[PDB]
Amino acid sequence: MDTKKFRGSRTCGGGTHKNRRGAGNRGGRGKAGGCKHHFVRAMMRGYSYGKHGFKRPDEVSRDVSIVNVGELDELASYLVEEGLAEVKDGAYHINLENLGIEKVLGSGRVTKNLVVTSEEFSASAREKIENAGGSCIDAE
Amino acid sequence: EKVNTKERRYAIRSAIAATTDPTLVSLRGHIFEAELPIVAVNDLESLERTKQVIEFLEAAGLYEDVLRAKYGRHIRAGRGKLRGRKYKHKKSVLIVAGENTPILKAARNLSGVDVVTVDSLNAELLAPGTHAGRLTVWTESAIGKLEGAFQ
Amino acid sequence: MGKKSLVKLTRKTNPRIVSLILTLKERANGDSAPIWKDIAKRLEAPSRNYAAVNISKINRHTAEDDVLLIPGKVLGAGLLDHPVTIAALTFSDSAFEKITEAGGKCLSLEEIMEANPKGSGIRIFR
RNA sequence: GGAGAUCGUGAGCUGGGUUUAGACCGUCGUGAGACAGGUCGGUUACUAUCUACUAGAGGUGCCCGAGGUCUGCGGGUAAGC
RNA sequence: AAGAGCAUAAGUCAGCCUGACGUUAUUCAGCAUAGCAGUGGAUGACGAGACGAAAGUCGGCUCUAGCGAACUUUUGAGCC
RNA sequence: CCCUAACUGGAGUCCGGUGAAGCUUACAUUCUAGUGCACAGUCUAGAGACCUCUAGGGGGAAGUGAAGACCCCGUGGAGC
RNA sequence: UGGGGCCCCGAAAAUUGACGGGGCUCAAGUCGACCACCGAUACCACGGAGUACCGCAAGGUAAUCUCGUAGGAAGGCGUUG
RNA sequence: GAGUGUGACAGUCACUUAGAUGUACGCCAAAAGACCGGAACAUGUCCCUGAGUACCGUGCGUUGGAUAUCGUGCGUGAAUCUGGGGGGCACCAACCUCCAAAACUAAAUACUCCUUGAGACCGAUAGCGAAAUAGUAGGGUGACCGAACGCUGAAAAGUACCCCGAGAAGGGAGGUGCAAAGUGCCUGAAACCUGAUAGUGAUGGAACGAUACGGCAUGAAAGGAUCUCUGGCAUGAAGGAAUCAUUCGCGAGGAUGUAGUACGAAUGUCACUGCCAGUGUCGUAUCUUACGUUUUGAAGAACGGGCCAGGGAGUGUAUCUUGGUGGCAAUGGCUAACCUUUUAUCUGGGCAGCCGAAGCGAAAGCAACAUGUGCGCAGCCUUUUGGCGAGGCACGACGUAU
RNA sequence: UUAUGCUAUCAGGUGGAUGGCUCGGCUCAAGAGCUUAUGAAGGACGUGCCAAGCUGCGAUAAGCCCGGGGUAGGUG
Ligand SMILES: [Mg+2]
Ligand SMILES: [Mg+2]
Ligand SMILES: [Mg+2]
Ligand SMILES: [Mg+2]
Ligand SMILES: [Mg+2]
Ligand SMILES: [Mg+2]
Ligand SMILES: [Mg+2]
Ligand SMILES: [Mg+2]
Ligand SMILES: [Mg+2]
Repeated sequence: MDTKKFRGSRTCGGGTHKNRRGAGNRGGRGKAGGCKHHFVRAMMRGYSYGKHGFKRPDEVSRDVSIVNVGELDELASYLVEEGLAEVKDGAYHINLENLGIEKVLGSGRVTKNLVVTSEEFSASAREKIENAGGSCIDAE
Repeated sequence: EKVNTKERRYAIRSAIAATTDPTLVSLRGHIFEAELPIVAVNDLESLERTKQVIEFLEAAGLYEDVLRAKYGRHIRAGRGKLRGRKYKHKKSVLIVAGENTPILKAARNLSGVDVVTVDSLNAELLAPGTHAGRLTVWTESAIGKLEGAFQ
Repeated sequence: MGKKSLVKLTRKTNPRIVSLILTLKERANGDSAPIWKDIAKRLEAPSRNYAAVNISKINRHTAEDDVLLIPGKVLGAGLLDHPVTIAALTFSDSAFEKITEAGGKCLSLEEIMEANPKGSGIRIFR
């Protein structure tokens, strides 16, 4: 802390000099006393007792990476500029297998004909893609 | 400490822009009559004796700051002398050649004068002690190797 | 300018920001316009809450040929489909390229003050 | 006669009792051990700085210089009961 | 227990019944002001009923006490 | 012991030499009463007090020795 | 006979001592009123300092700012490098 | 032009320094040769391919290892290519993957007795305990514990000669030295002690001081010279008389007028004067029972300090959170190890990874608003009352769990 | 002529702080990395003209011999 500010104040912003002694001026060490005298602090900070649920193995569980149809529609031209997609017959042919995204969600609007191929599309993503004239193809 | 590379490069570019400014360069104790920025033709790289460096600095109007560095170089006070820091030095002239040439050995012995290639142009050379306005001498080669130096 | 404004001004370390605040309160003095005093008070705020406007809000809440002053940086998350002039503190490169391809103009607070110190039609954003 | 003076008085004394460590008796407790129960035994440290008092001196103060003889502001007494 | 409530009754008797129902949201008060556990206790909602001509009443016994975290085990329905 | 006396040797007293230690925030010539954390040389109001030195024994400095060993407390120990 | 004011007896404590002391009697005590004066850093005034907020700045306002422990915040002095 | 020494600040006086050289024994070492040989093909009722081992039961330790770590105590214990093991409880099947129980193996890595370099390090009570006659003096039977002591001067030029003294002590006189700095000798503080000067002092009351006024001594420098002392005149805020007259009041006194007069802090100006500010001590008047701490409460007969000097207490790593200032900013931000070092800097790289970008749910799994609406501050416009209105507030709609 | 004393200053003594210097220490980095029965490290004792400690050396005892460097003084 500011050492030079408290040169002269004796207690150094600590009240009694009987304060600031050891673990007894904090109520134990670590996040201790969470069932007896730090119950409310345990509730406030998330230390509250209990176990809930289970975990599947990480080798089988997988967290897919997603992107919304609004993001694809409103920067598909940036995809064609970057080289990750091209334009055939006025329909922006965009593949999800190389952009790293594996699921498509229909958050937002679709305007241009996007021929989107990906691992799995949401139902509303399929709806918004097919309303605009594009198509969805599941890619192995 | 740590500075991100983008903001460190922005700091170095800010320092490089300060070398052109006459008010800050003359506001750092640098004594000279040249008109900033002092860019030189690339013959400066290949002169191999400090007398030629002296003649160039005299011709450019920069030898006064070299003399100030040499004759103001003064003993510091305290425990610095015992630990190896006897004199307290001055910064006068900074030469930036395009590549490793014998001007690096030439003006290496100029009093308070640092010479470095454009690659080794840290911000300390461009502004020692947090103050920008070093009296820097560039060449055409440093100018041509500087279009994307820090962007 | 009181002692609190002096504290907030001296706390800033950007010479451009302090010069902008001084010139803005001078302009609000001379032109009797609270637009420049308002931008000065916004710039004198904490720099952790400075404006950072994306292209989306400017596209959504504007019209053709609108004057925008954004005390902060203009970011580039979104699309612009009409010419808007944006006088802002700083520009992202993507936002600058977006406005340039959209036909808009991207100048600074000093340039917009010189263009028209009255500030008429200057809808401030955040 | 009674009572007060740190139940006056241990840098005055004594150490008999209570209030250490040992042991015995009785009573409690499974026990270690305990008893506002008893019994036997059981270390009293200090060169007085200041103050107070008791006596003995040296100075100055008062003052022609010195000596002698007195007075009595006061203090004390139980000088007897 | 104590205090409060109640008379064409919140009492007594008789007819028919099982609302002593599954699920779920708020706000109170334990904990005024003003954080604080599982719990209650008042309003509601979804689905089912009971009694009643209907309005209504019924989320036990007129209201306020009769009870207990995490972990663990057992059990109920269907799922991961 | 009533009830103390005299005497002897060593200390002490005085002198020459040698020569430490322990208490100590400061001042300090005190006495009474009150007040003040309810036990004051220093406060308040009075009364006394010229200063210095020597000897005396210990009234006071809640005299000095010493983070109470009795009692309590410590989510402190040890032995049994 | 009743209701009142002041005073008296009831009324004895331990180092000599406390209306603060001297002392005071149509008061220097008590009661009902009154006059004039004394007496603070309060109040008023003058000059000055600091602070709070506002003003671009000069500067403006403050009867409605100035005490301060635990503590928070801000600005400075000093040593060595 | 890194420094160090040199009778004081040294690029040019010396050692040096950048740079060139020499170098025996050893260390590495490529060309040029000799030495053994290696790799496939087809072949099949053929042969070999690690045992108290793999594995299993039970106990214990250990581990994050959970019915799913490794170890090993006891017991058991195989198969041989048509074979055996693994794929986080076991068994069956598919699929994938490997060959144990025998053995060797540089480099990248770790440490510092030692060598060299460097330092926002310490500067002698610090830094090693030791600026080393230091693990020494000293302490302990022993395991072991453990200091203090640095500085003459440029050059000894380290005091000749004489006197006192018993004196190779010491003192005076005298000299060397710019200077005694005169042998643990550079500067040389305070405590403590001795002497002198000033004030006071044997009639005197104590937190030792603060404020005002005087006596005595000082007041050279650094402080004043319209400054110090003493008066007149002008303007004078707040306040405001004395005396006299009238009238009231039992009286002390009040009211009215004189009079808001004369005066009055201070601000200017003119004479007048040479001291004043200050310092030391003493006296007089008023006020204060010290400091820190524990305390509801301290001068406490509560605790700490005899005095003086020096030393002596919010520091680092990792991690989480938030402020001030900045960089970059959904086409996001940062890079970590590491490479580049021309010796720790630095420049250019380093997309692994972390956070943000989509949440809800234990899990499978599913997956949203690029504003549909109302109000409205700053701000802009405006018949100055309204309009538009970023951010803000309140709904509506939607994702998912129950 | 007031002693014992009190306070302030000054001179001197005792003392060794402050200041200045420093061949030591600490920390970090870079190299190099074993030795010993062919008798080590460590220790005891001896060892100098006058030499007590430390250091070096071992009855050849602060030393002996040989090749290289250096060259005018040496005798820790
Ligand atoms: Mg507390
Ligand atoms: Mg006694
Ligand atoms: Mg105690
Ligand atoms: Mg407790
Ligand atoms: Mg405070
Ligand atoms: Mg050199
Ligand atoms: Mg040391
Ligand atoms: Mg307190
Ligand atoms: Mg100190």
